Amino acid sequence: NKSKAKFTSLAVRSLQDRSSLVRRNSVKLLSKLLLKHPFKAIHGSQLRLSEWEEYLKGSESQLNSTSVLMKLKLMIVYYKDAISFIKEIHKSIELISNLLFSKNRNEVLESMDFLVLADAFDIELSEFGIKKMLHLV
DNA sequence: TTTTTTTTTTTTTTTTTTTTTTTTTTTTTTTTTTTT
Repeated sequence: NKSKAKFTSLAVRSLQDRSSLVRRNSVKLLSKLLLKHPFKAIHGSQLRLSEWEEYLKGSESQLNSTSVLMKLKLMIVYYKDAISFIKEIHKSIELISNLLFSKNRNEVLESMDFLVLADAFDIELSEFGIKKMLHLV
């Protein structure tokens, strides 16, 4: 699970690569990572930045107010990892939305598939991606 | 249904044809000169 964040960061960085095939494969990797993630034990299949931030704030308040110490520590580090992953996915979504207008059709199709998958899970910036996709006519 | 083969397309890299400017040789007509 730890290497998942590294793979996501490398894929987001490679999204800006000059080669088109590399970009399509990075989009595929991000789609595969978003389709199944370890972040499903609690409130699975729902990636909302506001809700996760509120949950993290609640956990921080609970810790501020024997097993309790490290249990809250693990919960907080898990929530921080979730927030970082959500931010990375949001940045990747923005990059792919900017990347929608490409000469190669396979890249466009994979970008549309990734945006649809990201829209399937409730995402605040998914509507922007759908709006950008609407101009593909 | 699953796997293999074909063929088709997508690049990057190299190769091929086209041609725009860069110089040259020969002839022509006019003007001036010399000679009956």
